[PDB]
Amino acid sequence: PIVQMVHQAISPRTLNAWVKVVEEKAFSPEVIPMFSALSEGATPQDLNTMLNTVGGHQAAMQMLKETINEEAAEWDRLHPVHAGPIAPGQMREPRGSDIAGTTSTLQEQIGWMTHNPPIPVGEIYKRWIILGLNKIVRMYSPTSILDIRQGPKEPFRDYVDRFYKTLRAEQASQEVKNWMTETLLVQNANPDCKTILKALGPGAKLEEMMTACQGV
Amino acid sequence: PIVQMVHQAISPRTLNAWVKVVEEKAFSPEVIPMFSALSEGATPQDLNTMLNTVGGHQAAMQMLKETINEEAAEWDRLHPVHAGPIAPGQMREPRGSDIAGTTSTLQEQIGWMTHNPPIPVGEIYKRWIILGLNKIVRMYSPTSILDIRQGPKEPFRDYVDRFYKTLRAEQASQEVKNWMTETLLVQNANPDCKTILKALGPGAKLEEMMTACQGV
Amino acid sequence: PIVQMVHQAISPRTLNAWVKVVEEKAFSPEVIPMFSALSEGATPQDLNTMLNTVGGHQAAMQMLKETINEEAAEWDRLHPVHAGPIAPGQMREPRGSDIAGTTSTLQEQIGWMTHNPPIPVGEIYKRWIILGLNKIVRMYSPTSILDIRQGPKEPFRDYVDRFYKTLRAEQASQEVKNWMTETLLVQNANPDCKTILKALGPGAKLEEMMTACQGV
Amino acid sequence: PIVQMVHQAISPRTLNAWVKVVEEKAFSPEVIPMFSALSEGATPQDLNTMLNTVGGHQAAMQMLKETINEEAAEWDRLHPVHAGPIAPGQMREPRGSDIAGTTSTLQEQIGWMTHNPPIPVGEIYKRWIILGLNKIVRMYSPTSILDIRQGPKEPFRDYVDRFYKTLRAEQASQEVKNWMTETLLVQNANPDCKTILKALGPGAKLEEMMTACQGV
Amino acid sequence: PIVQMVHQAISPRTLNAWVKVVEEKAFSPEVIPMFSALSEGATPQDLNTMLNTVGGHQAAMQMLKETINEEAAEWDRLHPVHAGPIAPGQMREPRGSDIAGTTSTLQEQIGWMTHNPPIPVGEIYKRWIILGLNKIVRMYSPTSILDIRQGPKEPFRDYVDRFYKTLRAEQASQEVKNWMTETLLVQNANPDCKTILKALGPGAKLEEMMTACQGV
Amino acid sequence: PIVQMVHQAISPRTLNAWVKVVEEKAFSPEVIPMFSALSEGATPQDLNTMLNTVGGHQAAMQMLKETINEEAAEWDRLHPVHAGPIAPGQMREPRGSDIAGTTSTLQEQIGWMTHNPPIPVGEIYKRWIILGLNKIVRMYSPTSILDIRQGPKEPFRDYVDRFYKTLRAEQASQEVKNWMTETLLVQNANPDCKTILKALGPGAKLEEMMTACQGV
Ligand SMILES: [Cl-]
Ligand SMILES: [Cl-]
Ligand SMILES: [Cl-]
Ligand SMILES: [Cl-]
Ligand SMILES: [Cl-]
Ligand SMILES: [Cl-]
Ligand SMILES: [Cl-]
Ligand SMILES: [Cl-]
Ligand SMILES: [Cl-]
Ligand SMILES: [Cl-]
Ligand SMILES: [Cl-]
Ligand SMILES: [Cl-]
Repeated sequence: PIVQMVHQAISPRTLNAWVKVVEEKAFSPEVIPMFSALSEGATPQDLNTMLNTVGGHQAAMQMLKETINEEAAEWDRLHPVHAGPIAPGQMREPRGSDIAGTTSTLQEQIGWMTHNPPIPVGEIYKRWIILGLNKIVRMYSPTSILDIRQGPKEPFRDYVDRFYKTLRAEQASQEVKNWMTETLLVQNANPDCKTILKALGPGAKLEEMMTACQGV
Repeated sequence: PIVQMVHQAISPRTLNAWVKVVEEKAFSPEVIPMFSALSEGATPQDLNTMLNTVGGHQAAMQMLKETINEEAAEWDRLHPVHAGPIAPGQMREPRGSDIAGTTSTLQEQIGWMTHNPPIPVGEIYKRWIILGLNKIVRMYSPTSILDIRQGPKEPFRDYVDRFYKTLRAEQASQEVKNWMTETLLVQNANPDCKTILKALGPGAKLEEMMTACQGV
Repeated sequence: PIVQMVHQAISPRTLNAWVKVVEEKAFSPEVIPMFSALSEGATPQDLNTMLNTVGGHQAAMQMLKETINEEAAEWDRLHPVHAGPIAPGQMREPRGSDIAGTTSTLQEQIGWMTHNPPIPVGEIYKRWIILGLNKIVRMYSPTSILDIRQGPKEPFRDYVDRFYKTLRAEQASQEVKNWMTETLLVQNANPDCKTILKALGPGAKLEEMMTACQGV
Repeated sequence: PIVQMVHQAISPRTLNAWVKVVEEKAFSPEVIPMFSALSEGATPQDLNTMLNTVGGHQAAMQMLKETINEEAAEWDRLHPVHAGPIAPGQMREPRGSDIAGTTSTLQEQIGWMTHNPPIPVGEIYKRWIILGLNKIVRMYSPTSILDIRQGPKEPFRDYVDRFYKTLRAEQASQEVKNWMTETLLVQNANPDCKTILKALGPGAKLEEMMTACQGV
Repeated sequence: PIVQMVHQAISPRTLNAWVKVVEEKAFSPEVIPMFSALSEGATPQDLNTMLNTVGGHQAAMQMLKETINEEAAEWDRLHPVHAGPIAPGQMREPRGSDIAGTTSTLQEQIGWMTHNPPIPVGEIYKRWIILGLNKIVRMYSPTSILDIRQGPKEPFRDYVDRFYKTLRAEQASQEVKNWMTETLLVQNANPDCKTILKALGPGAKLEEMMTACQGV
Repeated sequence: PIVQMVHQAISPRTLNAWVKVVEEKAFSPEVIPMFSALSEGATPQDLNTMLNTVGGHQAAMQMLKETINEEAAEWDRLHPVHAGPIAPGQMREPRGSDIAGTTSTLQEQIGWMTHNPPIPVGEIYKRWIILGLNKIVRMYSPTSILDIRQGPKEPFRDYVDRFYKTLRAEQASQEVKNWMTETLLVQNANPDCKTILKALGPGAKLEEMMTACQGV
């Protein structure tokens, strides 16, 4: 990564942490914040290191390559590289493959990120990767938020855990996820607790709803 | 975080420590000082990293979003952002969502915290999070301090452990918690030790009370 | 803590070490040097972090609050805070609660410790905490040094281990602990080894005493 | 390694990580990105350290020496070292054995990497090693991509895992591996899922193919 | 400790390492180099930290206090502290208790070690501690080098292991330990190997002796 | 060690790593690169620390002292120390015992290594130690390369593993080890694979030989 702006190699324990996350949790949503966390300030090289060091799950990793290539091609469409000799004071325009690290050196990557104005290929490439990771997480979720229904004897606290766990993996904008909260959570509760929450106004927060069905 | 004031990414072992705390202890009161401890000097990004990396407990994490939004809206009410072009020497006013990190970049967050005078969005956001964590801890306590009663054969030392453990999770100002100490601890002791403490003046410290019921 | 004088947050592995010490050893005397060791250069905030992160043992932790308050009130008696506007070049006088960290910010704490002359609230507060920890260790010792008596078949080496272990937890000045060494150790040995040591002059060191009863 | 450009010794936990990788995973493809990751900025000495610290697998390690020697001899052919006294302001031309670290000191290696223009013997030698590691990985793969055939009841997700795992270890340019993707993956699927994918156009991505055979 | 000369607190993992050494190995000779290793550059405070954090083995730790006091009193005899006001440019003369850390502050200890000329109380105190540790190691050795005799079927390699293990814990100058090597090792070998070594000249090295009795 | 050139103490985890290597692997060849790796930039003091912290294996450690003394005496023969007062601008000539660390201080060792021109007692002493370690490794190998013979049903890959493992511990120059490769490996293969390799020209690499006997 790059700290403060002095270059540093990806640490052994960053690597080990990332490797273990995928080993332990496969593609559960929280893997992604962890990914971003362990790659704070990461170069494309550091980002590529993390992806290639994943053993197994190679159907997903292949999917991730495809998504990244789609984003790379789109970058090239909007940002066409121009023909000409790169003058002494400047550095060349990055293509999608330079951003994904496959066709650029670390020094070029260090150059782009540090030059003023900053051209943050690290944060750009990270978005393409995270974009592709969501496609995987969302695909690898077996259940839909529509299927989360409260069991007749399930403590509300546990039903809300399943709902917002499954919700976290859905492909939905904030407004669609907002709609699912205001509609389905109460809609799919079991009759006894469903009634209790209905008596609460139709704009009450989860705290009021959870404490309401705590005894029931 | 930010040390001394040079920016640094949240460390692998900070992350791992925070993850393990929630895995091991759920929402026991001590999780919160640990949270604050592991987030000393944390940016909103670092704070958001920690929250999103929590797997499970998503009913609480949803509650935490709601509390944070309440505090954010309140910030916007008192601090309305003004319309105008941000002059070269200055930086824009932060909204609640900039403080919660959802709508601000790391550089803006670094800018606000370091600019003089300091605008500590990190310490502000941390208070909103801790505010929301208390609501969770307090809700997730099964027992009330009123229900902690000394068993007939329970060593006082163990009864006081249960009392101040349960007390730690109560929603109460210092004065209310002071009242509970001076009233309930002795009130709810078992007859044999209850009598012994009554003979002590009614302003004696826990040391005098614990050593008093040590034999009994 | 503060190193060399640049501020630093309490480290994850300091925290983990302190947490584990209390988990593993409760309040055995050695916990206290460990405490001081892990808090070298600690601010009141860092000191408070360590105390609050202790789960369980809340009867003792409550006792520790009371001791700290006694020391704080005494500080206020000798050092009364004066009324007046704090001039630009100076910083305010710390109260007991500022030293205990409950009513002071980190920057004020950094200010006091670094300003010349140094006002070491960290080392002051640490003494109050250690004072309160001794009250706990000493209270939580089941046995008195007076009760350590050598068994008829106990190797002297093991009897001396029990004596100076139990001695370490006693409330006694160095002179009283010196008296206990010169009186009780030999006094409470078993007849066979007791005689052997009596033949040695009455000012011989533990090395001479231990090697004397090695065969017996 | 060399950071930012200040020399540093290979860390204990780098060493331990590399040792454990070979112990746990033998020569699975991901060992290689890990190798490159743990050797970021590595000198030939640091690279040699990692190779020699491998216990066992000495048939492969011998193969690795042979590959490195082939690359070294080729370096000497294109870059013949010239006879003459090395002038005060300059440093000598590196041979293949200087690049492989066997005949050069750390200071000469530090000199070459830091001198301007940079002569990156570390990154050169690393390529020879990685070249030799691929020969090993590829040789030590038992299966060919041609032999990966979907079982009649195997979930497509698992068949694609085996395909791209085995593909990762193949000796093939990107174009040959591209051909294998577009030809064999669908060709070697089982009849039921093979048909389903055939109905999709013949240019659809893995995401479309995997989601297509998810029910079947 | 003090690095390069900037002060640093004793690290958590130094502490943990030292604690574990005594837990695992009691007072086997190698504990002592470890002690010196973990205390490289240690202040008396850092040295005292390590000693006090030892739980158990308190008969030895008491012995260690006594040895340290003997060395301290001897220091005071040769270096008597003089009466007078310490001038502005100077610092006071250290007593034995200042060197042992019991009566000196860290700053005084930092002052003495860094002032020119250097007054290394750390390295002085460390010698007193190591002096006292040897008395313990040597006392706690059950066996004498005189009692190490080769068993009739013991491989020489194992007999030499026992000899130089037991030798390491003996109270003997280098010349006395040299005499024990040249005399007892061969003297106390078993008849078959004893004869074999006797045929070798009486000045042959352990390598020649060990390889000589390898078959027998 | 010394980094970049600023002095540093040997790290806890270096120590622990070295201790564990000897515990786990005794004197297998790879211990030696590990030794060199963990002692990169090591002073004689740091080198002595590592040797003395080895518990057990004291027959070998004694052998190591003897080898080091032989190399030390040889140093003294070629480099006789001269009589005279060491002038203010200079430092004394190191003897063998100063290089082995037994008769020199850390500062003298820091002085020699840093003074220009550099007098690298660390790298000199390390060679003496490594010299002595090879004598141990080679002695402690039970088998000779001559005795490694392929079993009738042993996969060639496993026979080559045993050959180059055992070869690694042999006392032989590169030319003698080259001869053993070109002669014995094929000579001592089993009849079926021995024939197969004979059909290959008599200058084919291990890759060609291993892939040749892969089916057989
Ligand atoms: Cl994210
Ligand atoms: Cl990629
Ligand atoms: Cl807090
Ligand atoms: Cl949030
Ligand atoms: Cl203490
Ligand atoms: Cl407190
Ligand atoms: Cl690679
Ligand atoms: Cl090599
Ligand atoms: Cl030593
Ligand atoms: Cl002491
Ligand atoms: Cl080596
Ligand atoms: Cl030595």
